[PDB]
Amino acid sequence: KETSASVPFLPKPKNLAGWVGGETEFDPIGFSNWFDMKWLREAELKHGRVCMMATVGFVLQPYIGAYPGVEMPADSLQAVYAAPSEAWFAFIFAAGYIESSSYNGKITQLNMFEDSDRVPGNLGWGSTRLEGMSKEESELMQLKELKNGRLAMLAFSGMVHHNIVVKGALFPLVPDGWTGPEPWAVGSIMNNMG
Amino acid sequence: ESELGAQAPLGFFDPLKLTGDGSVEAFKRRRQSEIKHGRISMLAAMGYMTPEITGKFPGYLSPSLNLKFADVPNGLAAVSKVPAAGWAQILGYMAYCETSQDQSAGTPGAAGEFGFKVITSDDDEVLKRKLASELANGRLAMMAIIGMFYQDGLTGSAW
Amino acid sequence: FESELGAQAPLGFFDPLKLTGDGSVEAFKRRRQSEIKHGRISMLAAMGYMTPEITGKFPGYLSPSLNLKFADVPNGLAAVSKVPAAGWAQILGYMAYCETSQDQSAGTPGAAGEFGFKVITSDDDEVLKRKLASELANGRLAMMAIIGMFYQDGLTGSAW
Amino acid sequence: FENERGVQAPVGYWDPLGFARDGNVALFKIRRATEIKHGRISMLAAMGYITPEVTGKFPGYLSPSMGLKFADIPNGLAAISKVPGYGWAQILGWMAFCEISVDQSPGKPGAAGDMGFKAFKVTADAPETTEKKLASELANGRLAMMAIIGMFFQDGLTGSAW
Ligand code: CLA
Ligand code: CLA
Ligand SMILES: CC(=O)O[C@H]1CC(C)(C)C(=C=C/C(C)=C/C=C/C(C)=C/C=C/C=C(C)/C=C/C=C(C)/C=C/[C@@]23O[C@]2(C)C[C@@H](O)CC3(C)C)[C@](C)(O)C1
Ligand code: KC1
Ligand code: KC1
Ligand SMILES: CC1=C(C#C/C(C)=C/C=C/C(C)=C/C=C/C=C(C)/C=C/C=C(C)/C=C/[C@@]23O[C@]2(C)C[C@@H](O)CC3(C)C)C(C)(C)C[C@H](O)C1
Repeated sequence: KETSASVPFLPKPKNLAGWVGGETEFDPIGFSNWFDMKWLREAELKHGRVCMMATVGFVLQPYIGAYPGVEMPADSLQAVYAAPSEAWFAFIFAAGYIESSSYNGKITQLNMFEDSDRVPGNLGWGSTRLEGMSKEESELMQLKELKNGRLAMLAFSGMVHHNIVVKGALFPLVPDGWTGPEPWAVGSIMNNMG
Repeated sequence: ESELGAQAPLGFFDPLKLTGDGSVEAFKRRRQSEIKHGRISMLAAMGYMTPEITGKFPGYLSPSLNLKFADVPNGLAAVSKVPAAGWAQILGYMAYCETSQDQSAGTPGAAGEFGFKVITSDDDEVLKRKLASELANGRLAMMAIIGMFYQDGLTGSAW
Repeated sequence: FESELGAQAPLGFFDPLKLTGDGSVEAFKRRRQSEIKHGRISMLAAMGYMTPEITGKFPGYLSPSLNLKFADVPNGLAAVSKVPAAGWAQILGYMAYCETSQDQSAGTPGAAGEFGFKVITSDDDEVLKRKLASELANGRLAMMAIIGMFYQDGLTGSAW
Repeated sequence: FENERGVQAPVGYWDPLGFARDGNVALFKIRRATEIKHGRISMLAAMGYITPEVTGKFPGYLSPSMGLKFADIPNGLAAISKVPGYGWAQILGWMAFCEISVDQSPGKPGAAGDMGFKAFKVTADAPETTEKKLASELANGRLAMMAIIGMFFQDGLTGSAW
């Protein structure tokens, strides 16, 4: 019978039929059957957008210096420590306002896509560009956004954990005399001879 | 098939014959190849001529690497000076320009029509003049660019 | 547009470049509202820029808490930084009360300077028109006079 | 898009690259609003460079506590550090208030340049005089945009204002 195009050894997941990235119909675990697809798409788009902005910030932070006074550390992980308290409060306020006015308070999984025409991931920021174009082109643009979002999510995770293993900046990859990452500290069930 | 390039003072230049075997879409594909090679050769020749008259324009090239615009030399030397990221961005621009429109046979991209226009006709018969001028300039620039390549390779200097 | 006030015996309908576009009676009404308002403001300004010279500065303090006096605040453009900031705020507040109490939108008495002052007036419509034209002429003269007085204060060291 | 404001005598419908030219009326509305707002902010910046040189810096303090006294502050890409941080915060706050008080978005009158600021008083029932003013606003905005970028570069390269 029907099988998923991406995973040929698994059934074709439903609820992915009419969607931007649904032609590859990749959903092995099957959160499609359990959760509202509108919420899943909104979460995927938001994660991708957040991680794309996060990736360009992580890359460009040690470059574009910082606020007059704070020392943007080469390793972007310590920028949270180097950030001023006022800057953090302004960032939190801006994020709260932006993410709470976007849904008119229906900002929860039970109430967000309950009104009617809440398009998943359409916050109205330049949606007019898609208002023109021709269906297939608009869906192609949305697919470009989705693929870049997934790529940047994985990439930002990789950047963070590279800075963790190297204990340094992102760009000087594999420093001289690397010989592999240091073995992980702290105990485990196998550390006490499990 | 005597069109476009037939404007040449030589004429329908067919040494070693070629395109005599009714190769109409081979002719069109060679038109695409000639247009693309001409455009890239003209870009290259301009980017070789400009860095000597009004030389390397002041600035900076690589934040962490301390590479400036004045550090990178000209000619075939400059190949191994632009950092890996810089060459990556240049080749990515190449890839985006190539993949933006469909270049398959029959498409507007199968004749050099990518919507660049800019220096375009007013639809008053000067379209053929503009196309032929671009074709001739590219044809000349191809041999010019290969000659400059050989000069840099043998002499060693950018000239 | 000759018969709508102004247009006094000196010269005629003075508009070297204005009102020649299309007439646009409502644009002329807006400009007349602005002219009457500017004329009243400039008449007050000229009177209050020449009076501290004809007559001594008011007997008092104008700021008992800050120990200022009407007599130790320099007359003219030097008074903007000397009159207390709260005093300027109150002056602007009275101006805002004048400008916001009665409506000044188009097609209203406020659009022709008709707020209800009524002190200098009459009942003979011809005399009403004569007094209105006199107000407009005095206002234009006061506009030019107060601008000249401001520039005399600025270019020179003080008033006059 | 050849009948809108903009297109004029020196050059016609100017489009060397491929922007617009494919319908997309909403995209053109976005680009026109962007052009108008950029021209306005530019014109303001152009004046903010020319005036402190033609007349002179303002007669005041700008910081009675810190005593910056206006005139101490230089003019252009160097006041960014001299003007107090709270002063820049207040300037950006006024700009943000100008942005958020109106509701620039599809269809509503704030998306075509009408930001409620009804100064430069132009009357109703007299078009083709409002339109001339709007076209002049567009042209002066374009000229001022190029000019202000040139002034940025002049200050940066020459190391000081002009
Ligand atoms: C606030 C200023 C102001 C305004 C709005 C008006 C408005 C008007 N005047 Mg008027 N006027 C003024 C000042 C003003 N006047 C002054 C000061 C004088 C004395 C010279 C006059 C003398 C005058 C006469 C003699 C007549 C009018 C008339 C009119 C009406 C028709 C003309 C018109 O459309 O002009 C519109 C308004 C203007 C064009 C004013 C523009 C001001 C320019 C742009 C700036 C000038 C700057 C200044 C010279 C230098 C200042 C210093 C500088 C370096 C910063 C109209 C209602 C005519 C009338 O009654 O029609 C029925 C008429 O016959 N006026
Ligand atoms: C923010 C800049 C901006 C924007 C969005 C627009 C938008 C528009 N212009 Mg416009 N214009 C501008 C600046 C801008 N203009 C400036 C500065 C000039 C003076 C040179 C003009 C001169 C002009 C003419 C003469 C005409 C237009 C027209 C148009 C419309 C046609 C659509 C179009 O091509 O726009 C797309 C907008 C863009 C592509 C802006 C992109 C900017 C590029 C990508 C960045 C680089 C520009 C510059 C070289 C960089 C300088 C700084 C650098 C050194 C760092 C549209 C509403 C036409 C019209 O009215 O149609 C009805 C028309 O005939 N414009
Ligand atoms: C130390 C020292 O001083 O020595 C110097 C030496 C030197 C040379 C000066 C140097 C240099 C400079 C350079 C960079 C020289 C470059 C030379 C190039 C790029 C040669 C590419 C040829 C590609 C061709 C012919 C593609 C051809 C494609 C063809 C023919 C297609 C052919 C078709 O048959 C195909 C494929 C299908 C047919 O149906 C149709 C046709 C068209 C016939 C050095 C290396 O730096 C050092
Ligand atoms: C009946 C209502 C009323 C009261 C009760 C009142 C009282 C005080 N006025 Mg005020 N006032 C008006 C109304 C009233 N004023 C009106 C209609 C105007 C016309 C615009 C006006 C004008 C000014 C100006 C120009 C100044 C001024 C001030 C003070 C002052 C000083 C306080 C202190 O210094 O002890 C006190 C107590 C001076 C100032 O500095 O206020 C801080 C000053 O400069 N006032
Ligand atoms: C009516 C409300 C209002 C008040 C009451 C007020 C008062 C003060 N303003 Mg402000 N202001 C606006 C509104 C008000 N300002 C508006 C709409 C703008 C347009 C963007 C604006 C602009 C600036 C700039 C550019 C600067 C500035 C500052 C100060 C300052 C000095 C404090 C100190 O130095 O003692 C004081 C007391 C300067 C500064 O020093 O801030 C620390 C500074 O640089 N302001
Ligand atoms: C939408 C919208 C707008 C917009 C917009 C915006 C902001 C669009 C932004 C798009 C953006 C910002 C997209 C970023 C992608 C980043 C990616 C894919 C990261 C790749 C990173 C990868 C693939 C991996 C990197 C590695 O690091 C890893 C993992 C390990 C390292 O050891 C090695 C390296 C470094 C190689 C307008 C136009 C402004 C207005 C309009 O109205 C509304």
